[PDB]
Amino acid sequence: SLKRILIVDDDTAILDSTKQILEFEGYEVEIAATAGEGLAKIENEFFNLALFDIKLPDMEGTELLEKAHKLRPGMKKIMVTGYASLENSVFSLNAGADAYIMKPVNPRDLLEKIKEKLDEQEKEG
Amino acid sequence: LKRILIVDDDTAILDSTKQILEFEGYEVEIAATAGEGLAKIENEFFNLALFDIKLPDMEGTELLEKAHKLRPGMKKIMVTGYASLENSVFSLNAGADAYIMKPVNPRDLLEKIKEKLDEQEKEGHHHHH
Ligand code: NA
Ligand code: NA
Ligand code: NA
Ligand code: NA
Repeated sequence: SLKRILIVDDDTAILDSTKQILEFEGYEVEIAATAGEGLAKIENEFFNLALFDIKLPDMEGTELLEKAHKLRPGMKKIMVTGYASLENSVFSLNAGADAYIMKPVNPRDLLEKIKEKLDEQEKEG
Repeated sequence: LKRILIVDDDTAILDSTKQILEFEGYEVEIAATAGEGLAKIENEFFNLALFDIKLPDMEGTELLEKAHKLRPGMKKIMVTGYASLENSVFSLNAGADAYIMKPVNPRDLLEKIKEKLDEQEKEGHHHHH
């Protein structure tokens, strides 16, 4: 029933605030503070959509994306980063990201982008 | 056969890339401006299009947006010598399927095209069943 979203960011403050916003909107949410943790969850649990930070402690969020997209091509993936670059944006595009947002992002904009991608997912089947 | 449109005002790039793609068995059409590109997209079927960004009549990112409205199912790969954070982020958000910085390695281009066309086939299967 409920749409399920994974948030991956080593900033636990961002995890907390983002989870609260998403849960209040009515989503079921899981959080992860490292790329390895995110990947383990993606392997074992279903998600409609994931939000990925890029500058993660244990590996670049772009590597996380690449693996996640191989595992779950149908899942939507939005990069959300305060470390945007030409290199990591081009990589994110090639690796399967569906959207790319630069921090700080406000709650309304984040929810609107998520809804848009979840709608597109439904129309795709 | 799979059909590809190449849009770039650099006619030497058009010609060389057409040659390479035809050798691989693709049917290819070419366009030297965004307008010509959009006119062809409106009037004939393509599986996939390659878009330059610095075109003379409009930016390749605008072309991408318009092309996506005309043919959302068509795959789109940006191929540019003028990559920037701004236009790569825009292309990602606007629905581009891949993005290649010149100078282009044909093996890389051919691999990305094949990957995107395989994905298109899987997508079509899903839409259908
Ligand atoms: Na980080
Ligand atoms: Na997808
Ligand atoms: Na994409
Ligand atoms: Na050009």
